[PDB]
Amino acid sequence: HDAQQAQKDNRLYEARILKRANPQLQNAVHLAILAPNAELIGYNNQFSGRASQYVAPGTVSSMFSPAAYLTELYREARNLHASDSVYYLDTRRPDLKSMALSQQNMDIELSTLSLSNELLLESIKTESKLENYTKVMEMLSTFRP
Amino acid sequence: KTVLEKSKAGAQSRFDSYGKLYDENINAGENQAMTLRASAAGLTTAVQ
Amino acid sequence: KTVLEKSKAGAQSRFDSYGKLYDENINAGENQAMTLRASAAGLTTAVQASRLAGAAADLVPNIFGFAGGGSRWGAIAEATGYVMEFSANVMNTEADKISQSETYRRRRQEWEIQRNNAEAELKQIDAQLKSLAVRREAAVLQKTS
Amino acid sequence: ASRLAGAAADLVPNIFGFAGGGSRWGAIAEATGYVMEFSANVMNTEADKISQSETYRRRRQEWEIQRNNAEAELKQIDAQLKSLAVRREAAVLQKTS
Amino acid sequence: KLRIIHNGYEGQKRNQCNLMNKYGKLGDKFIVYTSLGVNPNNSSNKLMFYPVYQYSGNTSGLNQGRLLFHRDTTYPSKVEAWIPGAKRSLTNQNAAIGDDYATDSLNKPDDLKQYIFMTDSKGTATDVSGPVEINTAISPAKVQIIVKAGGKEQTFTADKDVSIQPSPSFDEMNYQFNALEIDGSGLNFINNSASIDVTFTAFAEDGRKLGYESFSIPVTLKVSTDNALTLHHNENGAQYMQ
Amino acid sequence: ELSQFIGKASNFGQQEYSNNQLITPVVNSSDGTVKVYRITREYTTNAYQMDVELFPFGGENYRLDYKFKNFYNASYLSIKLNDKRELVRTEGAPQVNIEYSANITLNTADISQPFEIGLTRVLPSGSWAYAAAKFTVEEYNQYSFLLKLNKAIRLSRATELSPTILEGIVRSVNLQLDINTDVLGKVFLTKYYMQRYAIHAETALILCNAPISQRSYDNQPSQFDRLFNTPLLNGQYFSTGD
Amino acid sequence: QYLLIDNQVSAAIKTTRIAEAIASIQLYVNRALENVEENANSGVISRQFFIDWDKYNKRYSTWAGVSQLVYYPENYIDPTMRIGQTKMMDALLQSVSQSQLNADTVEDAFMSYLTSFEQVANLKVISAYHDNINNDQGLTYFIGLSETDAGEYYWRSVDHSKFNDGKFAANAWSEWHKIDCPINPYKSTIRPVIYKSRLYLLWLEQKEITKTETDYRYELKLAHIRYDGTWNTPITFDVNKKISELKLEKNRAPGLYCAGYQGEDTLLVMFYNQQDTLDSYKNASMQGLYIFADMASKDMTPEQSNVYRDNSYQQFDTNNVRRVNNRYAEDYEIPSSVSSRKDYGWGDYYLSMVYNGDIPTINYKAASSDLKIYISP
Amino acid sequence: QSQLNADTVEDAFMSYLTSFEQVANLKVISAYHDNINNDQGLTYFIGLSETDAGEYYWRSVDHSKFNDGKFAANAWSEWHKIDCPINPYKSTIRPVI
Amino acid sequence: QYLLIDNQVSAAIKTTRIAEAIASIQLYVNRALENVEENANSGVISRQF
Amino acid sequence: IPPYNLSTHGDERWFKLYIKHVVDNNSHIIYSGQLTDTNINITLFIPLDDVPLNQDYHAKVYMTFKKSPSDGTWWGPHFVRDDKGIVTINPKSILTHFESVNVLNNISSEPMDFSGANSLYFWELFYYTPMLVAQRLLHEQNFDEANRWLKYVWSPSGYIVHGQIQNYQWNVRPLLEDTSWNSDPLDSVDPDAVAQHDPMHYKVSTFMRTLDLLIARGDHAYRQLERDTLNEAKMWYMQALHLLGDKPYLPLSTTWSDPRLDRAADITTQNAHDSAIVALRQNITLTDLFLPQINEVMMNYWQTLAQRVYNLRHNLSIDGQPLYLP
Amino acid sequence: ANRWLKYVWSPSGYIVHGQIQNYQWNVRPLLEDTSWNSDPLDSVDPDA
Repeated sequence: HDAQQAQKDNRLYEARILKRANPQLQNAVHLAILAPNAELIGYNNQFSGRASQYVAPGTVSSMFSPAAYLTELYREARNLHASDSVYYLDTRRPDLKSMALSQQNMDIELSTLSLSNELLLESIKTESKLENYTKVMEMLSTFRP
Repeated sequence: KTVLEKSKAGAQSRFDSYGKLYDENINAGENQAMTLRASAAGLTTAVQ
Repeated sequence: KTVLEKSKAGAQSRFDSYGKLYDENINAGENQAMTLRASAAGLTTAVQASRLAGAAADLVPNIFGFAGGGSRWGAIAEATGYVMEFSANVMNTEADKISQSETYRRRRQEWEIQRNNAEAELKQIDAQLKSLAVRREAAVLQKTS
Repeated sequence: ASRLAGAAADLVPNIFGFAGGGSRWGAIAEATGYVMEFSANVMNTEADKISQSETYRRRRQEWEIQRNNAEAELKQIDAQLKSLAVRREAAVLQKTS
Repeated sequence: KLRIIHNGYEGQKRNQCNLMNKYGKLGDKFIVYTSLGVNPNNSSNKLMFYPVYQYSGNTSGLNQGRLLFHRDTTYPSKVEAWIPGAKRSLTNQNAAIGDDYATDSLNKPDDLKQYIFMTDSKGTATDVSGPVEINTAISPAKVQIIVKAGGKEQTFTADKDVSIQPSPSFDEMNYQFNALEIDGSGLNFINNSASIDVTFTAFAEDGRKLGYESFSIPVTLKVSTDNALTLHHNENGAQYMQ
Repeated sequence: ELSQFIGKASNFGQQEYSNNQLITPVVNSSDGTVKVYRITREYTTNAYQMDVELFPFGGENYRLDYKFKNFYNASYLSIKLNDKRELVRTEGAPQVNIEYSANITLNTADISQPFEIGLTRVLPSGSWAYAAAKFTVEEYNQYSFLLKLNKAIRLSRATELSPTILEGIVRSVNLQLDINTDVLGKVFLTKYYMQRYAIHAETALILCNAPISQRSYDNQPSQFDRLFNTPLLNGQYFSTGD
Repeated sequence: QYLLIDNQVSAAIKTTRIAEAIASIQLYVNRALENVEENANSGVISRQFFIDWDKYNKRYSTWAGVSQLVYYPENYIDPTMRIGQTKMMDALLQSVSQSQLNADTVEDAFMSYLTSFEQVANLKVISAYHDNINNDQGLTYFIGLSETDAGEYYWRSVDHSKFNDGKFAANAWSEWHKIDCPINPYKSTIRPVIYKSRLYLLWLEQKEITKTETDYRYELKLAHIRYDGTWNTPITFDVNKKISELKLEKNRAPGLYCAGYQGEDTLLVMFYNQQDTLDSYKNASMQGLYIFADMASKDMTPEQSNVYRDNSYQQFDTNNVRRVNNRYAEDYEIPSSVSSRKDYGWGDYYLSMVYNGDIPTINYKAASSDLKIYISP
Repeated sequence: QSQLNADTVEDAFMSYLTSFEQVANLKVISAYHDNINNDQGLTYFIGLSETDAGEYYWRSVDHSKFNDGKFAANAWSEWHKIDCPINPYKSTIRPVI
Repeated sequence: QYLLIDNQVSAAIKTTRIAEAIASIQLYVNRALENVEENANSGVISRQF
Repeated sequence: IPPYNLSTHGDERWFKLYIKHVVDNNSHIIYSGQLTDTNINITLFIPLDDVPLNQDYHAKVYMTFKKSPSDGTWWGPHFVRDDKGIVTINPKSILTHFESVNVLNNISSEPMDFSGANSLYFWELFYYTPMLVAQRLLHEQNFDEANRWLKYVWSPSGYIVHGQIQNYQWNVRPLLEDTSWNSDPLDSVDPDAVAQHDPMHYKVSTFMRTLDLLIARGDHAYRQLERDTLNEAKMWYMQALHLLGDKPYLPLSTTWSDPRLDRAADITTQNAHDSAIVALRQNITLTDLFLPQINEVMMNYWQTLAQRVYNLRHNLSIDGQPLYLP
Repeated sequence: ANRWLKYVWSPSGYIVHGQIQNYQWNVRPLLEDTSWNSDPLDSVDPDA
């Protein structure tokens, strides 16, 4: 329980610094919100200037972005099955560990089906030890069974 | 033809919504409200 | 074309107004009114406890000395009578609660019908604008002739 | 406040002499019971008030819609009058022809 | 009880006062700049620096002295205070968020009591002027209460009237006076009321006014010679207040 | 608009390519002068396989950064300049979405003219994966840079043509990146053709005898790729050559 | 299901790569949580992230909502109503809920609120009980009174574990609650107690009876909280003999000692002749009774009385000070038995396990400096 | 009502639970068997809520539903309220048929 | 937010000189009262008007 | 409390005050806190019992800190109450751990505590009560009263008492003083609990309500569509803009590297993150962390006002339609 | 609605005092599968 309290306290500490440091409140001015620099400086020294890097919703880099959501889901979900299991997340979808949290992955839409073919096609190329996807298609053309 | 088809869809929506309401008639809430009024009236003999 | 556009606007206004009402089903005021009726009904158990305590206390002798007693022999019966009268009022209170809630439900259903009627009008009108545009082209060709 | 005051008065012995007492032992319970019953009547009154106010609000909303429907009709009609004026001009040209 | 506060007026005055409180002592002397403009050709923004110069000595030895300043942006930058008269410059490499300072390489007040240009080359290009020398030291001999009481006037001074040596703190001082004997006779009672007006006021060692606070103590005079009000009920049914 | 004209830049001392334009203020140690570096990138082969970036340090030294978008089991990576000089060599296969870098030196002779950095992932089988980008590195006296920027901004503002179009016009007209009346003549024709034929400016440039562009921008393919590589034919990428 | 991506979907349907990865994982997680897929890691499943799967973590929009809530609660706070608002606030909200708002409507509603505020603000604390053995553990319950003749009683409580800096946190405190019970105690002879993990109030009332000469009869009333917040009727216990036995003065109330006792599942009630100081109660004869969960009532014998006294008199009210009674215990509070497991696990290969065993009896020895626990598991 | 939020439901539950407790804890006072023999027919019971002047309740069990040493759940009726002013001395009360 | 007469307003929008003067001053006053424009007189703003 | 000096106080800023020899002879905590760069003025109520447990002094108060966490003989104030009820400090006391110690002999009372037992009621009386009322008035369009009711909590133009402006904008004492009113808001998902913990949020909430009021007044006047109500609308929108002030500047490029999911998700980075937070709390790979986000509600207010002003400048309706026929 | 059904049954089981328990039915008699009638065919009643 103390370990859980430590996380709650850590979140309160971090959130207070990030909240008070917000330029929005400081631009309003009249709010008279103190963002003491001793705590902000310490924080930025440990997080490489991060407290000042506020971003607009919609960027992949936001802590509330779907990339942040994906990161949290992957971090916890990947541990649901043993690493040597048929149901291990990285066994089923190794491209997940590979994929980057890029802004372009977030904004550009593409056929869901093409992603599906990409996965199957790469998996087949790999298992069949073929050079490329056109060798996979050449192979499939005579694969009578 | 397209204009008439949209008209048809409009009428179909109305038809189905009123049909549904007509067929349901009384819902559960309505029955409970009426049940309560009845139970209260029924206390006359106990009161006497 | 202008006439149809004004018609479209009429339908659009109706659509949006009924849309808004449909979504804003229960207003805060409406919610409070329903809440109050439920709260009043909830006093039943407290009322019964007070009436019982009253009646029991009333069975206790009140007069002491060279004459005495004076207890109320009918105290339980009277309290029993009051509880039933209260219960009748409660049943009506709950019935109004339920009826009022359903009244709003049915109202919302009417709004949905009206919303859908407006939506249909927008679609019919858009279709009319397109047939008009075609008619216009024909007039242009007739000018060309 | 009145019910509590009543109950207090009623707990005091009323009969004196060679016999006495006569206080109401149930006085507190009765006062509490009456306050709660009154409260129920108040909650219902307040709820009716609220419902009535909201009813008027909703009424106004319907009126606004009907106002707007009439507005659309006025605009369509003015547009129709312009359409007709054009048609009339064409009829005049046909007469000229 | 008289209370003196040096936190400062909302604005650059607050910023300057915070620097004095964090980097100095009650007995210190400072150069306070009063006019902080925005340089029209060098500023990228509407922000500005809020400098104070602290001299070495005056109860706080320093090597020469320090140019204290407050900056609102948060990215690190080098802050340069350049002076066109003096042909001098003080700097702070990778200056801190908020309060930081440049070390004065030579304490030569003539070079400080003049226009200063401050910038970090990114923004906050500030025009700094109107320097005034401020002595924050205060003797209890200048902490006074002035009592006005109708035809009478009395004054009291913390030096003789305060029993507990006032704190040497800068942010706040509290002066607790012994009961002062105020001559109430002389009060001008009008409509059976008079008031003793007490103003709390003080000065700095350099003559700077520290401001004031005014209190008023009303006195109601009981008039024992006025007849009691009564209620009469006339036999003709007429009721009145006498 | 700021980004389209000057690249991305931040107060953290960080620069990033806008479209394919990187601009930095290189400060010359011991001189204090500034040489503005403008590096333009175009992909010549297989842009979809990898990101390639070049950052000056000055003195013909550059940071070459790269990231691979896909995986081939290379026994080694070899990066070459104009397919002759190996700039970077490392053993083992690079990993996907991992950023790698090396410090390289380019000759002034290469810097001064467009050059290609090719990256080949060589498999133990002897086969390989390959992609490449063309870079041109321009250097300006900071004053020349600011003057050219000023012209570009005012011209774009007057005409609403994108800086990428305007650059294409200038390169089409002259070997040096200057603005003159022939350039303005083409700016007119470019706009005129857009208005007269209801076409995109890139098309209008071709009608002004411009080359097809290999430069990507925003979230768009290069003109070259939109035209020749929207789908790939049987997975095969179309590129130029002999 | 295996690849967490379809292949039977129309080419006309588009997505983003981040979105696909998210959707994929959400399906993955659901299959593991539902045990569709064999041998998932129960350790990981038991983590809070997955506990809050169904609510908050399962969907992006609810996830973002809760995370943002912590950073920007102002986007979620609605002054109209809040969690934990007082009843006075409910009354105010309702009072200004109509459309006809102007200064008169509002000012009257405000003054109505303020009237209630004063009634609460001036409640007088009459008595209290601490639901623990030790002063720093558990929580203290208090009884207060509205200033009217035949007035109303209220109660509130404070959590001692929230005393964190020589001071209670605001969170430590509960709000005042009304007691809907006909309580008319004599000389404030009243105590809250916790018994059977429930709030009970006990009080003594005085009745004047003519014998003429009048004299007084004393009765003990008990009442308790119901699950819906209402109160039950009082139960009357005839303690007149106990009060009579105590040599009380004409203007006194017996001190009322009352506390729950885990041992013997009972409420211990004792009455006493109040002394100036606690030392005088060391050998006082207490007149008590036991109250049981079913309202049975038994006289307490002198032997029992003396024992409870010896272990509790240190907490008895005196003529100079009120005290808060703690839970009665001799020395240690030890469970009588244990049926609730704290933990468990499977044996090798999941073929067998130790499960649903128990500790049906716990006995103990407590001699000076000698604590022994006897377990019959 | 349609506005069922979490709080409403939990309060509705506690109302249910309060009534549950009142019935669950009823004391049995007396009983009568409506037959000649214990083996046939059914037994009626009278119980009491533990409140001041509390309510009396009744229920019964069917002996023909007793099988293999146990009464079937079906054997028992629910408690029913006795709606009258009952006030016996020392619980001297019996149901009779 | 200085001259208190806008410059981004379309030519299609018309007013009178008195009306503009009123609007200008009202904006001025708001800024002084709200302390947008610092070092406003401590008197004046404390007057009944 | 004297200002922190690592060389005299230790690496950590931790310190506590303790009270001893009152009621019992145990050392009890009376105040906990951190050592700041400036000194700290702490006011305590020091209780006294009926009979002193020590003749030389009736109460002991002392302070301990990281470098010197222990108590000792004659350390700290040793208070003495004379028979007139005047309290002083025994000269044998070692006061080197204090900046200053003084007895407030004229203080028999203290300011109402908004963090205490009755904080619930005081917070409703001064903050929630008027915010609720103001919200209701705005919904019903009584703009003038809604203003009055927000002013009771906050006034950007301040407050006038006896014809003089007082030096504050917040009229709610605990907001003005930043008084925390929680212990742990993360026990449940409750926006209010968070604000109770950090009062800053209530200040922001009040501000948002003020903006809502001004925009709504603006829209009302706007919708009337007369030359001068449009001018009035502009006026109201400008006030909302004065309150928001400058729209924030955001960077063209952040330190974000579009890191691989496996790295972003590596709990090692999260552990390192959490470790750094603890070190910060204690005064003792992270470039792949996700960045804090701008409150989008404010972005929506900035955007709303920009659109409203735009429509006025371009002679458009509230819906952006021309007010001028073609 | 989800919460209230889970009090009866959960396909993902339940975490009780921090540990996943070996059951899906949270209703003791369903988990036990204890009969609660003697003969439902004496009437027309799905509950029976």
